[PDB]
Amino acid sequence: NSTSIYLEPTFNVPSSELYETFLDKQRILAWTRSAQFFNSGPKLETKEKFELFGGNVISELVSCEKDKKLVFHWKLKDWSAPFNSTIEMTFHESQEFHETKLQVKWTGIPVGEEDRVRANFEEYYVRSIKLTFGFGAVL
Amino acid sequence: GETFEFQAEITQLMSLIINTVYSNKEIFLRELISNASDALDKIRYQALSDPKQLETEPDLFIRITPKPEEKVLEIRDSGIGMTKAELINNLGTIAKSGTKAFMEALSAGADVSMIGQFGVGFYSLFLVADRVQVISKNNEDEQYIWESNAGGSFTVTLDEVNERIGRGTVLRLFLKDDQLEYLEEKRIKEVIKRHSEFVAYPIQLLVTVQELEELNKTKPLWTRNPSDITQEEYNAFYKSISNDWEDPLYVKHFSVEGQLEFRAILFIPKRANNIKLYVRRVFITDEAEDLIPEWLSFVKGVVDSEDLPLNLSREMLQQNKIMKVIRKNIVKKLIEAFNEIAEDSEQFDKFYSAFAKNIKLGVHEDTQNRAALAKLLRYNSTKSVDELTSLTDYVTRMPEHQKNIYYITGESLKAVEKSPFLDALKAKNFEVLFLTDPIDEYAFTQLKEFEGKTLVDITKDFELEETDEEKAEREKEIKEYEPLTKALKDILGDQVEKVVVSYKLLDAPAAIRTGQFGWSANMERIMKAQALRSKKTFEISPKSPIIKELKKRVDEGGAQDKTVKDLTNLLFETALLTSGFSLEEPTSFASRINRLISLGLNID
Amino acid sequence: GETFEFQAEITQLMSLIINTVYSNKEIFLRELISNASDALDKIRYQALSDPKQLETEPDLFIRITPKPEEKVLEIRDSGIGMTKAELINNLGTIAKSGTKAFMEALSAGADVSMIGQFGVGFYSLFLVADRVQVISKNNEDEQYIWESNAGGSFTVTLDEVNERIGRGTVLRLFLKDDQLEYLEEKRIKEVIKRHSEFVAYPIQLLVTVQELEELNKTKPLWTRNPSDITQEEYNAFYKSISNDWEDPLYVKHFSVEGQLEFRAILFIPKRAPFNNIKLYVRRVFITDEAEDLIPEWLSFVKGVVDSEDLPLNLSREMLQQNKIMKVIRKNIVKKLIEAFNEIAEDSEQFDKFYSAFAKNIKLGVHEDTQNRAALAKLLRYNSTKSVDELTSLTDYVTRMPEHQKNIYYITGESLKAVEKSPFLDALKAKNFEVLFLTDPIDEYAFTQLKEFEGKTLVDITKDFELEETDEEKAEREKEIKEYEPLTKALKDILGDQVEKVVVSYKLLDAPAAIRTGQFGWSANMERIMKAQALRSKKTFEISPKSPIIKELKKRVDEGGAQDKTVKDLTNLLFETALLTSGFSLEEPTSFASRINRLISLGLNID
Ligand SMILES: Nc1ncnc2c1ncn2[C@@H]1O[C@H](COP(=O)(O)OP(=O)(O)NP(=O)(O)O)[C@@H](O)[C@H]1O
Ligand SMILES: Nc1ncnc2c1ncn2[C@@H]1O[C@H](COP(=O)(O)OP(=O)(O)NP(=O)(O)O)[C@@H](O)[C@H]1O
Ligand SMILES: [Mg+2]
Ligand SMILES: [Mg+2]
Repeated sequence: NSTSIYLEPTFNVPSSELYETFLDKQRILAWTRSAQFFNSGPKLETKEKFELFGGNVISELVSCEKDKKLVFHWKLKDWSAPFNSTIEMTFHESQEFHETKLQVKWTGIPVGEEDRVRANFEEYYVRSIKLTFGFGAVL
Repeated sequence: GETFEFQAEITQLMSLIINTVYSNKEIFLRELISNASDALDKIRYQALSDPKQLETEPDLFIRITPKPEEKVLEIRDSGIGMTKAELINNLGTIAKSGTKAFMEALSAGADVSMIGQFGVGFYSLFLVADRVQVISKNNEDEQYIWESNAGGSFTVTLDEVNERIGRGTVLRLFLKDDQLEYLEEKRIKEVIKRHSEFVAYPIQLLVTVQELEELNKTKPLWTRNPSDITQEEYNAFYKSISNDWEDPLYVKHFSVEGQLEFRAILFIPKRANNIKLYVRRVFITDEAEDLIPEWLSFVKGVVDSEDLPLNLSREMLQQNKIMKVIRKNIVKKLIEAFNEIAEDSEQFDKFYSAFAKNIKLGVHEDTQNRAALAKLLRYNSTKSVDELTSLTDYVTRMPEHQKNIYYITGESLKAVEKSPFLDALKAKNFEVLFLTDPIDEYAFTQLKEFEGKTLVDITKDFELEETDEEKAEREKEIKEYEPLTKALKDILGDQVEKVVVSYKLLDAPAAIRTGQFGWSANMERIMKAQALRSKKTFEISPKSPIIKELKKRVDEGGAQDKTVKDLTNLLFETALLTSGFSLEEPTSFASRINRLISLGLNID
Repeated sequence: GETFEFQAEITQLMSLIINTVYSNKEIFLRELISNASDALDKIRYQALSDPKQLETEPDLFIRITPKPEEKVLEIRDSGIGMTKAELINNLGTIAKSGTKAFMEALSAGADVSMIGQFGVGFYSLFLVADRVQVISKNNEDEQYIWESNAGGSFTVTLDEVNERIGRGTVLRLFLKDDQLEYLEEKRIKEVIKRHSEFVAYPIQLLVTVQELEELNKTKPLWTRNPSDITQEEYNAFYKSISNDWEDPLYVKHFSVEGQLEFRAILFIPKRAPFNNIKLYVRRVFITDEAEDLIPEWLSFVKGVVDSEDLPLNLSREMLQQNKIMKVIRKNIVKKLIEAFNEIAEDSEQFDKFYSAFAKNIKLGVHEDTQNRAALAKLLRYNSTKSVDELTSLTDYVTRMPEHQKNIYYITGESLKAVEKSPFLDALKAKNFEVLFLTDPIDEYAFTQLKEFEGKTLVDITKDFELEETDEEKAEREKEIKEYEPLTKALKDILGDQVEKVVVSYKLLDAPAAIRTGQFGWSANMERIMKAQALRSKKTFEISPKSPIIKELKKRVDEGGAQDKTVKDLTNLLFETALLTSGFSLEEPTSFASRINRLISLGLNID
């Protein structure tokens, strides 16, 4: 069967720039170092598939709002055919502290891979962006 | 169906308990001392009800006699001893612990706390000895010899060739041909100072004329109340559990009772794992990193407990939820321990100057005591140049209109005391803190609030409240310098986000700020300097003669003039140095300086 | 005299193997899976001599069917099975291992390697279960039921109500109330992924529609021939031992067959993870927290190590201290040093490895000593003749002229700051290549190496002597004393900021420069020490042929040693040299104040 996890990292970057980080192909390749886009467009569109991390990570943007919502169909190449997950990103930019707490409601992951994709998210998605673009101190 | 009772293969169980239980082979001496300490507790428990039990041997001691010429390591004590039946039932049966049965037979409420509770520790001596010749002697029995060679059977013979001892047990161990390293003097003292250092009874060692040296001169202090222990006794206790020869700066001795009963004596050194675990007055392990946080791991001391589920090898403990309970009690006792140091002035200066990193790491890592550790921070400011002030005293000097805490980071104190960002806050009587260590910004980016006051970094862009009449006069001046601000943007290009007029610069001609997000001017300097491991805004001051001179240059048509580019580019890079930004291509910056020096020397 | 055999208290020994050993409670599944693995090895060893042993049940599997309705975790296998007599001696006697006795009865030249060698792993199931009903079935006996309550006796009854299984053993584990976490699908897969992931026989799990899912789909590769394994099979193996999403960069599969025989498949990831090496004994995960197994600077390497002759303890969670782990540490580094050499033979493959583990290789040169010279061959840096592509220390000495006896390098904060440093023109005139050090860990490696193939490593930022002829040395000494009144005048102005002012001919385009000295920290080293989260001397030099310094020579000739105008430019030139040499200004406000004065007079501001 499948399960779901909940991640809530905090970034020192407004929602106007953090939302473009997950869509700008020129900036996606920065914090990923490996990307395969199949469309000539500069920014990601709805129902657009792209492979990441040497083709092992397959993602597809399904729906997204203006700096508020980001929905992706995340799936690993090691997973089987019926297995497919969905990442739900919600922005909670707080002007009193000048930061953005991106609520990630990740569902559709297998029961045995709930800790695998979670341990790598804080390294390839959270720490990788905070180190390449400098969206917060890392320690 | 047919019911059968469980059995055990004696010839195979002996090899498992000896070889495949203990990781190290030096702990055999620790168990023999604990068995000797338990035997001394049995005869002492009978002494309070019958003083005649100590007439044979009045002194209670544990003697170790190494014999290199005979390859014999004798370990003698003066405990209760074992009778003829105890040498077969208690000592001859695996998993049979006579010490545990003695703890269950005594009256409820006894002060004795014995060590042996498993029944298989005695067989650990065979890891270094092939044959043993344990000799016992009790007050109610004769003297016998318990000889064994770790085989399938043992022999018990009446002692008629050795000396007549009064009371106690003499364990003669014939060490193996490859374990003769335990016959030296330092090796014996190394095992005692590591596992059985704080035994309540003196451990005597026969060293070469022959003399007896006590190896446990230092007595445990967790068995006494903190009210009757002097300061000098805490100094010798710290120099015995460690190697530093300086007295502890502060000592925290507490005792938790209730459902969990444990005592701990935590010490704070004078300069910058370390927490030892003792169960039944015996060292268990010191590799429990989950017991004490990493940022708080600068303190030393021991933790005494009696209800911990020790491993069969007694080298560690099982996974249990009590570790997290003790971890909570250690932190909460050290939090108030730092508060007692904060009550004093001269003692807290030595603590903060020696452990400034550890206090600030807890604000960055720990999220529960982040508010408590914020009150312990001490920094400099414009209103306090010599003495260090805290965050609590800072809000006391804040006026009624100031609603934020201002600070500034930098490489040194002399670079931030004359920073061009202070003239704006000093004119409004706003105190601004000084941060000099690289780890300061790592703590202020997590706290972000102290008693409701938002932490604002002045090196980044920010807005200050002002009157409506003054803002109406500033907005009409920005559009006057609007052709000048856009002219400097095309000259600098992509070096900065934008060029805007700033009124927070009184004397300085220009400066470079941050963009409210990401790494600041000092943070990026730290990230690019770690051996193991943003956007900037250029602003000018409209009240400086340099910027005012550049205003008339764009009016006469010098927006793209070549002579002015040698100055606005030089004025930009020199402002990067005063703000703390990295200077790219320092050779080009020095070449333009050398050209100005040549003009001052009347040479081309 | 009186001879007595050793005894064992049953009611007390049963507790010492439950609540004193096996510190972790989740390892009960690791033992029951391993117990089912050796049972499948016994029935398989009998198949080569009698194929009719598998006619009752041809399939060999380990099935786990949880039943949360009755709080029972069932584990079914198709092993050899136990007879009525085997349920009494092999299972009812402590420290009695029927698997260990089967290994001693094997024929000469056997290849089967069974796991069970102690005889107490079966009793580990009582950590989470109060009573167990072991249902066994052998081809040479009937189907019986072995029931126990972890007390002092057990009951063996003939099976008359359960399933009539063909061959194998069914273990009915009635889990405790406080240990019901092992009845869920997620918790069971965590134990298999951690301990019993690489079992040779398929492990079936009944997940809830009732369907089966094989947990050990990824078979181990250390048993197969390394020359027969493809590159894609190593990628799938890397995704199992580590949770990384990137494919491994390089794979080193070796096998030492000396006094200590062991296999090890070490992988090289594509990105730095900032243990990683797991230890396996007979297809069973033992531990992954071995300190002396792998060095600190080499911790980026991932993979597993499979051995057989290792001193396992009672819990099988650690190794005994028998001084045998150091030879494994030697062979791992010995093979990885050659593994890095094989990557160096390829141009593109080494670019991805060096750009990802640049600090890891240089860290070994700092602490490690036995392989310090071997790691120097892997160092790649830029230089004046290799500004575009990277060059190694071996290619550097090939380009060194016949009269050069030292390797010149320079440290700095960035590459653009050192490519135009005024310290390079001194060596460019002699056609000497100078390496570029841009990382904070670069100087830590050069301070420990200090020599490469007999060539002494010298930093050009520090004081050093460049060779000269007798015709030029005479011209320098005649000119030094000419600037001697000027050098002394520069000392009283700067004061204690510098130790001395010496006329240096190693400066061509710059008017002045500052060096730290001969010993101690360099200009960039002290800057890094003052910038670490967990955490000097200067020598002022001038160029005697520059128009600025020559103009200052006549300033002191007319009595301007203590002139007011010369003090502002000398401090300006001194603080300017701090920026080019890599120092930090004492106060940037005063440095900007002197610059703003030159800007004011440049704009005719009165
Ligand atoms: N030196 C001694 N003098 C007198 N009695 C002893 C001595 N050593 C052992 N005994 C007795 O022998 C019994 C067996 O002890 P032992 O086999 O060492 O395990 P244990 O100490 O009782 N429990 P543990 O220490 O956790 O292994 C003890 O309970 C004592 O009654
Ligand atoms: N699932 C099983 N099927 C058949 N026989 C089994 C099974 N489990 C255990 N046995 C038998 O029972 C004996 C007792 O094994 P056990 O008590 O588990 O320790 P061990 O596996 O033999 N040695 P160790 O794994 O180091 O504890 C084994 O040697 C087998 O002969
Ligand atoms: Mg004992
Ligand atoms: Mg077993």
